[PDB]
Amino acid sequence: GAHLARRYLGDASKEPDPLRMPTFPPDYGFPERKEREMVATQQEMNDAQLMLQQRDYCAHYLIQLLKCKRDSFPNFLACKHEQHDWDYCEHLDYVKRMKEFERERRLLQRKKRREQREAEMA
Amino acid sequence: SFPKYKPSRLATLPATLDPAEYDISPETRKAQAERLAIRSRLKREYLLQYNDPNRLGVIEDPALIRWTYARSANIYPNFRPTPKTSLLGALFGIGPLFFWYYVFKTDRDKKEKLIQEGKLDQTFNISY
Amino acid sequence: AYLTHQQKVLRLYKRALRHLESWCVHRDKYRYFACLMRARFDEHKNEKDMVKATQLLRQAEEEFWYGQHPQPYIFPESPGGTSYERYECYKVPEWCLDDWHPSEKAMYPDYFAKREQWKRLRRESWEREVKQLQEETPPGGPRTEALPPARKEGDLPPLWWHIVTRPRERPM
Amino acid sequence: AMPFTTTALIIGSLALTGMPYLTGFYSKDLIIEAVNMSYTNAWALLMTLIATSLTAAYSTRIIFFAFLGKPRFPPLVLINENNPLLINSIKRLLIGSIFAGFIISNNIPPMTVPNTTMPLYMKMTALIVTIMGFMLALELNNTTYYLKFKYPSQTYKFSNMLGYYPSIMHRLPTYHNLSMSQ
Amino acid sequence: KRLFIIKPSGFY
Amino acid sequence: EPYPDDGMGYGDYPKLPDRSQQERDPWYDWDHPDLRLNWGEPIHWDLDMYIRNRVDTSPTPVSWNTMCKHLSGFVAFMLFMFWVGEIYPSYQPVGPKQYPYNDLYLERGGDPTKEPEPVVHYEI
Amino acid sequence: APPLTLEAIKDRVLYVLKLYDKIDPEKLSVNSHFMKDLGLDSLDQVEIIMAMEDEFGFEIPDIDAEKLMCPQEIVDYIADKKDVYE
Amino acid sequence: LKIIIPTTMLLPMTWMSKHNMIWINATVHSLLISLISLSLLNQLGENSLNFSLTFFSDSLSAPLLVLTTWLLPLMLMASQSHLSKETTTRKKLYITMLILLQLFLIMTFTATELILFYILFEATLVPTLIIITRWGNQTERLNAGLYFLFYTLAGSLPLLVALVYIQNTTGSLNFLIIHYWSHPLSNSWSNIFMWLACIMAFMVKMPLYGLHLWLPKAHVEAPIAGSMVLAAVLLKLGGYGMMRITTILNPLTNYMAYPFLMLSMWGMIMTSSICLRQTDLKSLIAYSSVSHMALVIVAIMIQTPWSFMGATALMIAHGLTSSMLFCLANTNYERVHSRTMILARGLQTLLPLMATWWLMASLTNLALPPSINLIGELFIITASFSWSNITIILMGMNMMITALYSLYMLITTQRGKYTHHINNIKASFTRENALMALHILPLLLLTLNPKMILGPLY
Amino acid sequence: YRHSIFAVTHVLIPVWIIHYYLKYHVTAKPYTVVERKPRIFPGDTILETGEVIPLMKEFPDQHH
Amino acid sequence: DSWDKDVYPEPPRRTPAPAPQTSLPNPVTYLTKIFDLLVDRPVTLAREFIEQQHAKNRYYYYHREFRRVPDITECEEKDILCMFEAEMQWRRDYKVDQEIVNIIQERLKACQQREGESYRQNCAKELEQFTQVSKAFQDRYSDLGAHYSARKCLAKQKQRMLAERKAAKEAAA
Amino acid sequence: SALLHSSTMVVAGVFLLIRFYPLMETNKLVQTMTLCLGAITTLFTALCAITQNDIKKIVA
Amino acid sequence: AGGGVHIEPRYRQFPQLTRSQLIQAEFFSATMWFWILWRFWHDSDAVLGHFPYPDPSQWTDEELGILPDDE
Repeated sequence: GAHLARRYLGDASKEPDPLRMPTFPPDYGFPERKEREMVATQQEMNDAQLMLQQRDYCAHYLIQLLKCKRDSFPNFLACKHEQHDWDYCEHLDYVKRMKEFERERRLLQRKKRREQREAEMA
Repeated sequence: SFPKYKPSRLATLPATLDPAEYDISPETRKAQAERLAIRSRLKREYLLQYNDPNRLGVIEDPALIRWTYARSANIYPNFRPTPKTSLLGALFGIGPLFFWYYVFKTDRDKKEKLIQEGKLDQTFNISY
Repeated sequence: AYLTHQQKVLRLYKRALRHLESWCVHRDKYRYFACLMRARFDEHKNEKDMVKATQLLRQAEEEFWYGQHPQPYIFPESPGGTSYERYECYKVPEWCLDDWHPSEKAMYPDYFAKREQWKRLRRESWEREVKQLQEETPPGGPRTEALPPARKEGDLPPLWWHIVTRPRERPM
Repeated sequence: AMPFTTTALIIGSLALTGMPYLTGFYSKDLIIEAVNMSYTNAWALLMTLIATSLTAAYSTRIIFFAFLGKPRFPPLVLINENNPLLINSIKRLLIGSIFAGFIISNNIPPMTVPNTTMPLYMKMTALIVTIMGFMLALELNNTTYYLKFKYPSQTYKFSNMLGYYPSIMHRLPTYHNLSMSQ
Repeated sequence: KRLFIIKPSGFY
Repeated sequence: EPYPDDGMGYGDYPKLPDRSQQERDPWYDWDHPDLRLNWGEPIHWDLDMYIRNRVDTSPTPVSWNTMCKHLSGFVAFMLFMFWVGEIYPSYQPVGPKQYPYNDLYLERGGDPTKEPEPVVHYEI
Repeated sequence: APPLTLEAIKDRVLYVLKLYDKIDPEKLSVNSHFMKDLGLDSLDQVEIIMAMEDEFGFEIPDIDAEKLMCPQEIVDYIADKKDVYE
Repeated sequence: LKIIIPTTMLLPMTWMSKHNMIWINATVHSLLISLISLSLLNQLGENSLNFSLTFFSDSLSAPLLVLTTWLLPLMLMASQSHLSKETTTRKKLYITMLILLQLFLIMTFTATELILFYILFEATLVPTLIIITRWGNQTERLNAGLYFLFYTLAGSLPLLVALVYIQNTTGSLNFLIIHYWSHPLSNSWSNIFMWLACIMAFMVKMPLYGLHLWLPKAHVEAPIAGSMVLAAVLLKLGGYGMMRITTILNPLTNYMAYPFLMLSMWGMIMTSSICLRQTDLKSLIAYSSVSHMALVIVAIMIQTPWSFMGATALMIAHGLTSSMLFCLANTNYERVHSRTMILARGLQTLLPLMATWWLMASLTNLALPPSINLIGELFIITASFSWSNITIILMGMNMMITALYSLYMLITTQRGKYTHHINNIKASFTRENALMALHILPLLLLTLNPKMILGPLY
Repeated sequence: YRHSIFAVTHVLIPVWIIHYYLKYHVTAKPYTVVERKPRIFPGDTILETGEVIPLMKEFPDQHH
Repeated sequence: DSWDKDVYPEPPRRTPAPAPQTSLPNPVTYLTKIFDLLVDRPVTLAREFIEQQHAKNRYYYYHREFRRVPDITECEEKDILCMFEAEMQWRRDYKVDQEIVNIIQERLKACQQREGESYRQNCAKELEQFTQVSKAFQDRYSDLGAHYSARKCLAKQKQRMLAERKAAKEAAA
Repeated sequence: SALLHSSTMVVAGVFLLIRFYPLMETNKLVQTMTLCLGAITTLFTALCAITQNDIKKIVA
Repeated sequence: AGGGVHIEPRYRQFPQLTRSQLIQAEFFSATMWFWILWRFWHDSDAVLGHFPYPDPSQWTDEELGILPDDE
């Protein structure tokens, strides 16, 4: 997207290096660090056979989806709202993933702003 | 316009593009006369043996028998130990054998060097 | 023996517009450029000078090699076609028939009886046709692969069995 | 002349091109939505984009030349497809090529992470790309209808010989190695 | 109208 | 044309033109239609080389030098800047897969006895 | 596919030659020699045989093309090539 | 021991029997003796089956003898194409040589003494040159005998001097005694030549790249009976020898193996590539045998458990198929009276069943799974790969060519268009078809349980 | 009858010996036939144990 | 059962109760019941007929126990008599140890599929057992070559002891 | 050609890598040629299909 | 082959068609046009995208928690 255009054609310091987010300390800038919690526990998370890529923060919205899908067999046309909840969490996972990328980008912009102002101030 | 179609060993030049084909002349005119005349006799006695009612056998082709001898037995009777054959014999003979010797020995000593202090991993390498 | 000045242009025309058909595809497009190919072919009909005529062969072929379809079109039955020598799997020579077991030839008795009569015709006409051949061969064998016809009545044309008893193009 | 085969190929090719809510779309366009949005090699996302345009391109050419256009076949017409063995054979996968896409997509358990949030342009580009694949190829196919001679292009010569690979790799390496054999 | 087809002797 | 008597045992065997059987006219009546080869006439020293099944040297519409240049130029274009492609990967402005249970340390084969380094990630 | 009889193939060649504009649709004959009787030339034979090779699907060889210039002898070669017997 | 006496007992059998019953009587008793031989794969565990002071058997020998005892019926019906016109005494003496040949191979594998093995090992030669030269067909069969025998003795004779040297040093060479009273081989220069003398004798009867000129010079011109027996078991006589003699040649084997296994490695690609460019049909199987035979040279050289099993598996499997392709060579050669490959083509449209035997023969020699050819070849690859990782690029590249010439013979002979002027091929008798069947069925139905074939290390 | 006579000799006599092969020869040897244990989800009950796996705790109440 | 569930251990199986919430009839329930009442019963009657017939006569076999014999170590040098017995036990132990690693592999083979997607966790102990079995097997018979023997294995055994004792001596200091 | 190498045989080669997927994804490097190989193959094979003429060549 | 086929081999004309041959032609054409765009009306979301993608400029530094260049 746009990030690729600025990173490659232009300066790459304004764009995060794709293998390194987050670089700036997450605690700095984020008070009240009540870290991202889990509604499901690894016990039933293991008992419900879930592939590691599917073992994301949206885990609670796959397990119950697999439940109703199994119990509604063979009515594959049912269990859509539960499916609707699933991609909504994955959507929420994606937006907060965008927030993390842009937070790094804004810190990168601020990090340059802090340094040159401190550099050529004399 | 269009430069040419340059022939090669595997991309031969067609008779249509052949200049000498379009350069017909009297002395080569009679030269192509016996081409078919030789062919005509070779088609005559072949067909004569081909359609003979009492022909119960295989019509031996002297050209085929000549080809077999030339490619199977005649090579040494007309071989000459000229210098060129020696380089070709040496390059395609002990050449690759010693080349693979350098490759195989180097790995074997390298592998033996690595295991003798245990860098190579044989945690589950038992079926040697 | 000879591809003289007559046939060379005749073959050249044949491969020329066949490639054009492979190019134009559409019939209306093909017809326009075919008659142009024809009209441009005979615009220099009166070219008594053979050296220029052979020269006119040169600008006929080299751009034909440039202008030929990189995927030339060939009908299935002709050299390069998708069906050339496709049915050789079924074409078995006629001589395999006499090897059939008594049960196998009693399977089709009328054909074998007629086949025996066909074998008769070859047997007592072979010596006549080879003798007829010999008395009409030029010295030093034949000067042309073409076979002479049947000179007199009764005798079959020389060397006729295989060209007559050739397996059918569609044997199954 | 042959409507049953006509219907089968058009909807067969449309699945091949990724007609939305058909058998092809549920896989091919879902794949395009997946590959373009990932950590992958730079241009490597452009064949599957460009090839899909070419994937639709030869589908239009095969429809235009073989079925549309004028009947350039030999004058004696023996064509026939009324044999029930054909009609049932095509029809058996026909309802498959129309209705399978749904009956595998919904029932199987979710085993891949679902692509939920993406930009609008590349999410639709799985369908857009085939559009100019339909469009540009259609105009290029129509150029045969325009009454004017066609110059043999160098790139056209490249494509006609299978991109030159069979001509060379089946001539040079095979001759050299086996000539060494003698 | 069908024609006789030649085949190798399969009895043996 | 006897073969060059350089050092080999070709003998007096003639050098037929190095042309494949395919170049022979299909329409001409051949005694061996499979090989397109007649009876009695000299056969090439490399008849198996130039049989229809094996190596064919029939002329091509475009020259052999241009034959390889476009092919080599093609693959060279692929590999040379596929390297440029891999050094400038294409992706989306996305972050790492934030995962629970210490990035699934236990369930990704990690040793349960040794306490893992805590990998945690707060909201935004 | 049903085979084509001698009458049928002679009828098929009858249609294509009659359609030809250079010949006249009332003088056409089965034994009418092309270049003399119908007043054709050598560079009319070539386009005749491809128009003959078209509706039949196969290719008569070039070596047999220059001598393929009689409508009765036209069908004789094709009937020989397909061994179709009524 | 119960195999040998009936095998000798067939000597009066053929020599006395009625003028027309000699082949019938010989064929049956060769078929019945496969019974008592078939009780030799009947085996205990790791301990070998020692049933006499001078004779013993193990899981390495057991597949070999049942191959030879089975083999003799194959050469019996194989010779029933061109021995009919010969006189009775010559016909009887042909069986004498084949039966005398059995008596030797049946005894070398059971020999429990190195010299007794060697005495009988090279004793098999005398019946052979009688077969190749007396009953050969072409002209250079005379040169065939000289090339075959002189190559063999030039390597076998230094082995005899080596064996008596071991006899004087350690005291005995009984196959068990040397195993139990093993002694590491020092790197002394003298031991190098003793190692070379011990191995070279089996190398020459193991066509190596350079020591293989007698392979195309014997198999091609030998009679049909002599062709298969020389290619199916005779080449394996060295194979039995090297598997046994290596017990006293360590650790000198590993350092000294590089000049030999590599020459086999490079030549095995070369020899397979030779088959790609051939004009004589019988030369294909001869050269194909060289490449397949040279494959186990590497396996024995590594002295790896997997390699030895793969060597034995390929050893018997190659012998069975190489004999088969020689039968198919005979039938085509008899019908056309020539050995040229390109002469007889399109034979499948005339002999459909014979094409199927050609199909199965070339496809088994192609070594597809699960055929014994593949499992023997695959075990060699895994053992070779463990020895060195580059080994796959070479021995794998052999399988490249191996599939090529195997199908090349099938395509040019059976497939294609028949040549028109050959008016000699009749329908195949029940003899060759049964001969092909008796070759193909034991190979296929051994595939279900091949553990009789892997060897003692299994 | 054609369908049924084909069925008995092509779908009955196979499963006759196939089921004999697994249930009494193959399954008689352990670790020959191995099965995925069905994925139990919070709230399911086990036929033998009868204990219910506790339902997973309150969802964050995500609604669109 | 026929085997023992300690050397071929099987983790307890948990299968959920069938709770079809949908109202439309479940097909899978139908296929099993026709399968059970049309195929499973007739083969059971054939089997029970077999079992009662097999119970009509009862021939038995037993276990071949081999008593311990001195190994090649205490075997006298150049003494062929006890060397043969010592070699016989060593190779018989090779067959036994070969089956031991087969049992662990079969235990390892069954574990991974049985655990399915979560094979990384409930099979770690199985992986550990295979790791030490393989490691100790390499200390035991391995790399001796085609002509392995009790003496050669003893030679490798001595080589380890000299190396480990010397290394422990210098490291301890 | 409609059964073997249009729908069944040719896809069996792809079927090998997927059956080995639990092991394949561990090595990042091995995936780079899979993207590389599959990419150029799509471009080349489609490139030939554009200007081919044989009814089966286009679809093959 | 045999005279009396359900369709007769004509020459250079439009071949005869049976009514039954046509019925299945637009039957599958109609059902395919039914299928591909009825489900379009059902869950159009699938070829629309269920969630809009906001550009990364409009988000304020509150949620990102990123202070300006002031302190």
